[PDB]
Amino acid sequence: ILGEERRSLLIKWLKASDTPLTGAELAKRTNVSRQVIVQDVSLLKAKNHPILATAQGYIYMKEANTVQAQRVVACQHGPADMKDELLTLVDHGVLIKDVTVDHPVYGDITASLHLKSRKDVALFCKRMEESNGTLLSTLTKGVHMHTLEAESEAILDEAIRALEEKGYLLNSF
Ligand SMILES: [Zn+2]
Repeated sequence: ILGEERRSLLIKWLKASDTPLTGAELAKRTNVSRQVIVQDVSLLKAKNHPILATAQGYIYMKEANTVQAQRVVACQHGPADMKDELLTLVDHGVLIKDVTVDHPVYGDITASLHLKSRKDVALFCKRMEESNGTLLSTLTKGVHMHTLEAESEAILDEAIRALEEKGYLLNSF
């Protein structure tokens, strides 16, 4: 019952929140470890709760106030340009919803980044440099996809235009 009561609290907190809630925050609210929160959210996902784990924490998926434009963007940059590419997008008010790499073993690998702010980008680059961080490894030579979303198609156009200026787009060939 304690597990069921804890998971009931998680649902309530995720639905009330407008920002991602880290596993560490949820763990401290319920006096468990962050590994236990991983298991709780896994059980809730299997009961068809649209809960998403992002680089900044968990979100309960719900629809927005206004229709947000979306676009799939093919990108490619050097092994040390990732922070600059991500900062370029968030500075245009674009949500970096995910990244996808065409892996030769796993197939398409997609990570739900949900980067929105400069601090999101900085902390994500900080923690991934402090580990192996080879999702964008030597395998695809920098080639990767992004799902971007913004308030309008004109904002996406300008953000993508800024990527091309910096040479971060995959160019037709
Ligand atoms: Zn990228």
